[PDB]
Amino acid sequence: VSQLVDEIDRIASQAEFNKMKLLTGAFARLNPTASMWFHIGANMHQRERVYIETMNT
Amino acid sequence: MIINHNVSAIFAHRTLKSNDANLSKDIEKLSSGMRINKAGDDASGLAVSEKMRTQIA
Amino acid sequence: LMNAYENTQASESRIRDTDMAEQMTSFTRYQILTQAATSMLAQANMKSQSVMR
Repeated sequence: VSQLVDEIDRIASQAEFNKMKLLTGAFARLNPTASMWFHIGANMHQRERVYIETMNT
Repeated sequence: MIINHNVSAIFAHRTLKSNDANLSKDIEKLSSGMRINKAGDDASGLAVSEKMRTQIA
Repeated sequence: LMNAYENTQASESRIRDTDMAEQMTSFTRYQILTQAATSMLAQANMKSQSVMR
């Protein structure tokens, strides 16, 4: 159990897509440090925000 | 009529030369199988593509 | 590691690998415009010989 709980933290620490941490709580809703928006249209305000929460121990 | 200069021929050559440049580009994509072969096609995308290749390997 | 390898490989393949079906679409379009332009360039050279009469 000691190792597996350590492994849970390891994934969240090192969950990167194009050199950006995904599962460390940065793109959450309550206390965010960055906002992830995908620009899915061909005009100005056509973008939708994605929330990803903290998933460590 | 003016026989000293052929304006239509100059227009004809101008568009024909441009198309061969786009014809040359498409053969590069088809032969190599890669959407981006030389820099400038997508400079922002090429950086992300090469970063992922580093992550992939 | 294998799971993350697959998803990272997918993203790079999307950006870097060409859509071979759509590339043949553009390859044919420009190839025809070359023959269309070439014929008109040959047409324009013959045009000037009219006023020699």
